[PDB]
Amino acid sequence: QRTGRSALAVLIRACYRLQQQLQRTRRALLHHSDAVLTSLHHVRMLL
Amino acid sequence: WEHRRFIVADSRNFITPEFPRDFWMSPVFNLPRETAAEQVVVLQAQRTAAAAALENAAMQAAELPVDIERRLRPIERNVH
Repeated sequence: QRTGRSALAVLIRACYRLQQQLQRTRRALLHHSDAVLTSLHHVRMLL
Repeated sequence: WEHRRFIVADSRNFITPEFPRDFWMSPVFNLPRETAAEQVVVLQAQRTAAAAALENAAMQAAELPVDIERRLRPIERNVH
Protein backbone atom coordinates (compact mmCIF):
# COMPACT_ATOMS: atom_id res chain seq x y z
CA GLN A 1 0.00 0.00 0.00
CA ARG A 2 2.67 2.49 1.06
CA THR A 3 5.02 1.50 -1.78
CA GLY A 4 3.12 2.36 -4.95
CA ARG A 5 1.22 5.24 -3.37
CA SER A 6 4.48 6.90 -2.26
CA ALA A 7 6.30 6.11 -5.52
CA LEU A 8 3.90 8.34 -7.49
CA ALA A 9 4.42 11.25 -5.08
CA VAL A 10 7.79 12.11 -6.65
CA LEU A 11 6.15 12.41 -10.07
CA ILE A 12 3.24 14.39 -8.57
CA ARG A 13 5.67 16.89 -7.01
CA ALA A 14 7.66 17.03 -10.26
CA CYS A 15 4.67 17.75 -12.52
CA TYR A 16 2.80 20.17 -10.24
CA ARG A 17 5.99 22.23 -9.92
CA LEU A 18 6.93 22.02 -13.60
CA GLN A 19 3.51 23.57 -14.19
CA GLN A 20 4.68 26.57 -12.21
CA GLN A 21 8.28 26.67 -13.52
CA LEU A 22 7.10 27.58 -17.00
CA GLN A 23 4.53 30.08 -15.68
CA ARG A 24 7.41 31.90 -13.97
CA THR A 25 9.29 31.99 -17.28
CA ARG A 26 6.14 33.34 -18.94
CA ARG A 27 5.96 36.19 -16.43
CA ALA A 28 9.69 36.82 -15.95
CA LEU A 29 10.56 37.01 -19.67
CA LEU A 30 7.71 39.42 -20.51
CA HIS A 31 8.32 41.98 -17.76
CA HIS A 32 11.91 42.22 -19.07
CA SER A 33 11.45 42.61 -22.83
CA ASP A 34 8.96 45.42 -22.20
CA ALA A 35 11.86 47.34 -20.66
CA VAL A 36 13.83 46.84 -23.89
CA LEU A 37 10.87 48.12 -25.91
CA THR A 38 10.52 51.14 -23.61
CA SER A 39 14.26 51.85 -23.93
CA LEU A 40 14.21 51.66 -27.74
CA HIS A 41 11.14 53.89 -27.58
CA HIS A 42 12.92 56.44 -25.37
CA VAL A 43 15.91 56.46 -27.73
CA ARG A 44 13.48 57.24 -30.55
CA MET A 45 12.17 60.07 -28.36
CA LEU A 46 15.63 61.63 -28.06
CA LEU A 47 15.58 62.20 -31.83
CA TRP B 1 9.83 109.81 -84.63
CA GLU B 2 11.27 110.20 -81.14
CA HIS B 3 13.95 112.21 -79.32
CA ARG B 4 16.41 111.63 -76.49
CA ARG B 5 19.90 112.60 -75.44
CA PHE B 6 22.85 110.26 -75.92
CA ILE B 7 26.08 109.25 -74.20
CA VAL B 8 28.83 107.57 -76.22
CA ALA B 9 29.88 104.14 -74.94
CA ASP B 10 33.64 104.57 -75.24
CA SER B 11 36.24 102.16 -73.88
CA ARG B 12 37.64 105.03 -71.79
CA ASN B 13 34.51 105.06 -69.58
CA PHE B 14 35.89 103.66 -66.32
CA ILE B 15 34.59 103.58 -62.75
CA THR B 16 36.34 104.28 -59.43
CA PRO B 17 34.96 102.58 -56.31
CA GLU B 18 36.22 103.12 -52.77
CA PHE B 19 37.38 100.30 -50.57
CA PRO B 20 37.39 100.31 -46.76
CA ARG B 21 40.74 99.69 -45.11
CA ASP B 22 39.43 96.53 -43.39
CA PHE B 23 37.33 95.39 -46.36
CA TRP B 24 39.59 92.56 -47.55
CA MET B 25 40.23 91.20 -44.03
CA SER B 26 36.83 89.53 -43.93
CA PRO B 27 36.09 86.08 -42.43
CA VAL B 28 34.41 85.14 -45.73
CA PHE B 29 37.09 85.90 -48.33
CA ASN B 30 39.62 84.15 -46.04
CA LEU B 31 38.42 80.54 -45.73
CA PRO B 32 40.34 77.56 -44.33
CA ARG B 33 40.59 74.23 -46.11
CA GLU B 34 37.96 72.69 -43.80
CA THR B 35 35.05 74.63 -42.30
CA ALA B 36 32.36 73.57 -39.83
CA ALA B 37 29.49 74.25 -42.26
CA GLU B 38 30.28 70.97 -43.98
CA GLN B 39 30.64 69.21 -40.62
CA VAL B 40 27.07 70.29 -39.88
CA VAL B 41 25.89 68.69 -43.12
CA VAL B 42 27.70 65.42 -42.34
CA LEU B 43 26.56 65.25 -38.72
CA GLN B 44 22.91 66.01 -39.53
CA ALA B 45 22.92 63.26 -42.17
CA GLN B 46 24.47 60.79 -39.71
CA ARG B 47 21.82 61.66 -37.11
CA THR B 48 19.04 61.17 -39.66
CA ALA B 49 20.58 57.83 -40.65
CA ALA B 50 20.61 56.72 -37.02
CA ALA B 51 16.96 57.80 -36.73
CA ALA B 52 15.83 55.37 -39.45
CA ALA B 53 18.17 52.66 -38.16
CA LEU B 54 16.33 53.02 -34.84
CA GLU B 55 12.99 52.19 -36.48
CA ASN B 56 14.55 49.27 -38.36
CA ALA B 57 15.94 47.93 -35.08
CA ALA B 58 12.59 48.47 -33.35
CA MET B 59 10.73 46.46 -35.97
CA GLN B 60 13.45 43.81 -35.68
CA ALA B 61 13.22 43.63 -31.87
CA ALA B 62 9.42 43.78 -31.61
CA GLU B 63 9.43 39.96 -31.92
CA LEU B 64 11.17 39.37 -28.57
CA PRO B 65 7.85 39.17 -26.62
CA VAL B 66 6.48 37.08 -29.50
CA ASP B 67 9.28 34.51 -29.78
CA ILE B 68 9.03 33.59 -26.09
CA GLU B 69 5.32 32.68 -25.98
CA ARG B 70 5.35 29.97 -28.65
CA ARG B 71 8.50 28.35 -27.22
CA LEU B 72 6.94 27.92 -23.77
CA ARG B 73 3.23 27.26 -24.37
CA PRO B 74 3.61 23.95 -26.32
CA ILE B 75 5.75 22.64 -23.43
CA GLU B 76 3.34 23.98 -20.81
CA ARG B 77 0.51 22.05 -22.44
CA ASN B 78 2.88 19.09 -22.76
CA VAL B 79 3.46 19.02 -18.99
CA HIS B 80 -0.23 19.58 -18.21
